[PDB]
Amino acid sequence: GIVQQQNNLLRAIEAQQHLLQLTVWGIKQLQAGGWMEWDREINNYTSLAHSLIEESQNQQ
Amino acid sequence: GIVQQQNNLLRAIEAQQHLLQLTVWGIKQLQAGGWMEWDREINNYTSLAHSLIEESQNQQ
Amino acid sequence: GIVQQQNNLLRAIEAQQHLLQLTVWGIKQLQAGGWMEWDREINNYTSLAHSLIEESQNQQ
Repeated sequence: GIVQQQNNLLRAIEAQQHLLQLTVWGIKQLQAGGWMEWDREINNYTSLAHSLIEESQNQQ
Repeated sequence: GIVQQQNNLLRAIEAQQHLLQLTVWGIKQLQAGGWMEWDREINNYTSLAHSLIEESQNQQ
Repeated sequence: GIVQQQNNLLRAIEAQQHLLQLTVWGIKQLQAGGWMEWDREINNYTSLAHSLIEESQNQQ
């Protein structure tokens, strides 16, 4: 029921986290100074998302 | 239980929304005409996602 | 209740999947050899996410 649904949703979020990591990687490749804040934010939100994912995986 | 799980999932989606905003911003920086439709779609889906997030936050 | 919440979460994920597709498209436009693995991973995780979304839509 709802449990199977939540597992489905978490897996979708996990797959999208991989896509996000890939697009971030691609953008870094294209920018080749000035991107320091961008890097900082990307790192922080990526770590935040990761922690939430791991917490959900353990919870489920 | 499932309630705590849904809160976890929403937070993960919120963190990923920030990452999406950042990658969009990065791409716009790199493209410097022809991106009018891309801009339109990005704006529409970003607003759509935002509205869904806000609705979920209020609901939870 | 939780059911309406899960529907909200799925829709948010669906909107974010569109944004991901758009940023991927934008990056491909900017890279114009060497991106073969990137392309492979993007395709695989995009298909994975799609399958999870479709499964959730049918389930909900």
